[PDB]
Amino acid sequence: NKFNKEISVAGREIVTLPNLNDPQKKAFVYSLWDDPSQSANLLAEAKKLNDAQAP
Amino acid sequence: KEVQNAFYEILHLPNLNEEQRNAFVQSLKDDPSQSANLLAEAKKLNDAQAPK
Repeated sequence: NKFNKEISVAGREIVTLPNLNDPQKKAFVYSLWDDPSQSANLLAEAKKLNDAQAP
Repeated sequence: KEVQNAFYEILHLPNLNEEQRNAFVQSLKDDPSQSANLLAEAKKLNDAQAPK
């Protein structure tokens, strides 16, 4: 339950990061499902990528 | 990649609250064979909870 909640919360944040493109979001989310123990690292990577793609 | 795609689409649905989204993800994990039914249920709930 803990991991499913973690990936649900992290996944929701990832898909709502406004500067990511759809393939980037989908790739992070697929990685989340494949290895939920990486949720914090994937969220952090996604946020950094999002910030580098700011207008 | 059917289960992964359903997970992705569930996470994208804007009008689910956190408890509802978490519950769908848990159900997907518990029985991935039901991905299409769960996604359809989630979509229905999403549309019913559109801001009015």
